[PDB]
Amino acid sequence: RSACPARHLNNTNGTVLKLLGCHYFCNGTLSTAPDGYPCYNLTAQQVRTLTTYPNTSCAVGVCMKGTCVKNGTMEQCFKTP
Amino acid sequence: RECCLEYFKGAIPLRKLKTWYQTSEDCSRDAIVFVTVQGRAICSDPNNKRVKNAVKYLQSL
Repeated sequence: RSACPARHLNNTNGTVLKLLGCHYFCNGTLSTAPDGYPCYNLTAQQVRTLTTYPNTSCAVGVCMKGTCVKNGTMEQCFKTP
Repeated sequence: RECCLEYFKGAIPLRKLKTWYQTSEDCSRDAIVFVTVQGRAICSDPNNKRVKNAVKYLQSL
């Protein structure tokens, strides 16, 4: 089970929805995002302080072999409720 | 809201289907999600004719 819809993080700048990290749960099992998938690379503290309000500057990246490789870009991200 | 990362490459469970919907345009991938009787959501390629026929069957009930 890996072809299920996954929770993503929202942004304020009108761009593509992105995954927190490069993994996601379906049916209780963890699956890996595909290579090239857009993701956020958050620090531990950012994950802990993430809310449904923009309050955090998230490093954008692309998934590569299960890691969120930063592309140098930053955007405000926050939980969809 | 939620987005699909992979398409279900197998046969669609027509008779277990309850409903279907379309993911947001803001998702990286276009997808049709099927929702089964027992709550499982299945991402599906909207260009696959099998997927389209499943939606047609379900909506015509």
